[PDB]
Amino acid sequence: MEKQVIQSVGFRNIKNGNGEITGFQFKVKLPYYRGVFLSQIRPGTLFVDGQKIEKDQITWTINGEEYTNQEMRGDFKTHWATTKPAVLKVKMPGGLAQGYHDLKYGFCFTSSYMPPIIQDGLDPDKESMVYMPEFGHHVNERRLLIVKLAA
Amino acid sequence: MEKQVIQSVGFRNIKNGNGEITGFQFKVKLPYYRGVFLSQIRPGTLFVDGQKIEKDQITWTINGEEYTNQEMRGDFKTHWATTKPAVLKVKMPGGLAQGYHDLKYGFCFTSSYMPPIIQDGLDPDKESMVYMPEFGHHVNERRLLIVKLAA
Amino acid sequence: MYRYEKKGPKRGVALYSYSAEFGLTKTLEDCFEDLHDMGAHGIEILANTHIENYPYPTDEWVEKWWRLCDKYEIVPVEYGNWIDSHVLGDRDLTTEESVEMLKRDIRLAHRLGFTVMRTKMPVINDLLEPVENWKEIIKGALPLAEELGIKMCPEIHTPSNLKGKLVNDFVEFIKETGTKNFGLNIDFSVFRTSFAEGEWVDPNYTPNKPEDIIPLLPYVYCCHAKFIHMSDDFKETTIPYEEVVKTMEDNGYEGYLLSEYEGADKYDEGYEVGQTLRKHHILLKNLLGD
Amino acid sequence: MYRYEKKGPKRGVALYSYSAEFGLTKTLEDCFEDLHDMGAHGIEILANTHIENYPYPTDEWVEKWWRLCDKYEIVPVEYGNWIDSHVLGDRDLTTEESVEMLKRDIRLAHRLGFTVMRTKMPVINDLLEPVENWKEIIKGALPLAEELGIKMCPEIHTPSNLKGKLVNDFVEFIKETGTKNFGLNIDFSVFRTSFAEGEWVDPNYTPNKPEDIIPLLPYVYCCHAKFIHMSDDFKETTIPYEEVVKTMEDNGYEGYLLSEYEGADKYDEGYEVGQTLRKHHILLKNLLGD
Ligand SMILES: [Mn+2]
Ligand SMILES: [Mn+2]
Repeated sequence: MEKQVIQSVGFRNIKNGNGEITGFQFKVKLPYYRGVFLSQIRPGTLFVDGQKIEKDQITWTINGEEYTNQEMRGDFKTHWATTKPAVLKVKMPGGLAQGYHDLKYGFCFTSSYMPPIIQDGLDPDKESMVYMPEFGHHVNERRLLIVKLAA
Repeated sequence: MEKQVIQSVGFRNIKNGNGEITGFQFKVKLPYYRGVFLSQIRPGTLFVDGQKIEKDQITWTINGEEYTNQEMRGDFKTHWATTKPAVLKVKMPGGLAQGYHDLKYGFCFTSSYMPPIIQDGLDPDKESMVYMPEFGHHVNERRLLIVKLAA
Repeated sequence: MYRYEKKGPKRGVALYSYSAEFGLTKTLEDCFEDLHDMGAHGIEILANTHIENYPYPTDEWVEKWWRLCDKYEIVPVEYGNWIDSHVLGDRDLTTEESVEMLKRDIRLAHRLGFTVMRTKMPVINDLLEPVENWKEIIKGALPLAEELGIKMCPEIHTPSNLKGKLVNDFVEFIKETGTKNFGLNIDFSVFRTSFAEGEWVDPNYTPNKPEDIIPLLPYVYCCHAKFIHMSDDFKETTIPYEEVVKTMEDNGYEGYLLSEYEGADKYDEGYEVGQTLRKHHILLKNLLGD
Repeated sequence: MYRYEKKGPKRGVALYSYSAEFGLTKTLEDCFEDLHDMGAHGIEILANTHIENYPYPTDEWVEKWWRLCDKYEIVPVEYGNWIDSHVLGDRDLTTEESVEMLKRDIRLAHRLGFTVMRTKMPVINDLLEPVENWKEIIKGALPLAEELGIKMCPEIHTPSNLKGKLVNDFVEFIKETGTKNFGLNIDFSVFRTSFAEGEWVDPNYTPNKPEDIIPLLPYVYCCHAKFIHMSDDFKETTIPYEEVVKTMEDNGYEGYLLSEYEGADKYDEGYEVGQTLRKHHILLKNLLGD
């Protein structure tokens, strides 16, 4: 895969069955030196070209199966491997237009073996005070293209 | 693997059975957009810390099997894949000492579909006049460490 | 089996465009999904690059290949092979050795679903003409190719002109044999009009006009949509793409246009050829309609 | 099965040192061969990183693992697991859920050949003490661990002192139970004397002297050979390595010292941690003799 958290492969609009664009997807690799169970994940907020999209619009597909935030919060047995990027599916009727798009996405995960000061105040949309690169940044960005007909 | 032609993994002294260091090995990836048959390969000259070592001291292990230059020149059926670095085994009694070593190695390969001007004057130890990166450089360098007891 | 049924020219990608990534940061499946993000269905592979354990892939690998094609709606279009009768330094291959190698590649191409081969031969002069026994080689394999529904196509690219000797040699052979299984791949570099200031151009090269392709279209079975530079308006700034595509639409072309990028910057650290290809496919989708 | 029979302390590598490369530019086999270039035999893996389809690898993967161990003369030494009773946001795991998770990791560690587990637990205070039911958790798994010949070891690392409360809590438990299957992993950061000018150091941290390890050596089953900086003379410039290694040699230590590198520069573009580890192993081979 790619070094960046947001992968360039897998970014695309999602269609219906009935042909209507219902949203779009992109992939994120776990930037951690080990995998996590789904209940450790803390999804955050997406910004697409400045437009804010809250986590309740975004599902997570891991190991071929799609999970809501609530489902993930309760599942401590399904494991997310560092080599298997999650697919995030964003509800957004009509999707993204042709051309460039700037993505900013935040998420993090719990590491209960870390010192309590570090654990407390863990926020998917804000960085730790002291950056440890083996945990990655909570917030990550990427400028990517969508292939689509003209507006 | 690695972007460089000379890989960092697989660089080490070679022992005997009787315990004596007979030489050393290192790996090279084919820097070509396609694989080649062994008879297309043109091995060149090695320099280890300035010491010159000619191709008749160096065997090539591809697909788990060890080939001399002469054997390779006649074998147009065994295929060297771009994702399967060759192992070059260098005859050199006592091997390399502990610590850093500077390697410079040259090789190239035939591409008979190229224009005759380009083909003529193809030399494993000298670069083409016009660099085309999809063919790689004939000569490549790397500074690597050997783990060994003190002299 | 996914089939793509659009009438007229269709778009795709040649995996050679990923030559700096393949095996390093992209797997074969990454390339398939990269094509899928673009909505591109047609693919070109290089026999000597993209087939594990080439020349003898396992049944298990072949089934994984077909599963990938169905998973990402990829149509195997063009299979790139070399008939390298100069593979040995000390001698040329006999006609029979060359035919045996070619037939094996036709078999493998058929097994993976391809219908067009981009066949490359050793060249013997500055006109890039193939080895002198090439007709014999091709005639040795044509029955098999006809039986398996494969079309073998040498590639016409700069500096070869669409009205030059090379093209006419191939067209003459096609007319003399009557074969429906040997044809042409036109690489769009033959239409390139714009070059950078101080960029060396072969004095032998003269741009062809788009209409120059019209009399060859009965024999053109696949094309390399070569491109040099995509602007941020998603226009190609060196080749008259609108006019080339409109010419082929209006004159009955039913094959594919497979994006091919060969810029040296593919090998620069940080380059993102997938984005370059997405620009090119914005262009191609708007020109083609799908 | 490759076995490494050197008497006294032996060297190896913890794959955590490759955390910026694993899955990107290094495969598991690349790490095995990287250890082989160093002549290092002992390995530490992270359960949640290096086992495909964790927690339930296939028979086929397990056999590939054993083949790699034999091919590169790798001894599986230490297996890193987490007993994360805080895995759920809304509640703690019960003692029984934690024991079930731990026993599964002991089973998998035994199947892959490991004899030491580096077990990490959620911590509840600034002293980094484990969850309050930890003794119950460990006592739930000790029979299995004793049956399968596995030793479970929490890791002592900065700022925890070898004479502090954490260490004495573990030693007390070992003495009270009499178990031979729970012990300690000493990370060498507890001996670090040199720091950069203006580098923040925890006021609670005080370097231990090498001899401070001597009374704990009956309970130390594996060590993290942590290291900060290797000079071009292949000396470690922050920890008294000669004296630590000589202390453990002279006092009967038979386990491994597994290189662990955690510098932030692992994640810098162009960094080559394999070379850093080779420097460290020049040091370790000269201190140990093999
Ligand atoms: Mn071309
Ligand atoms: Mn440690």
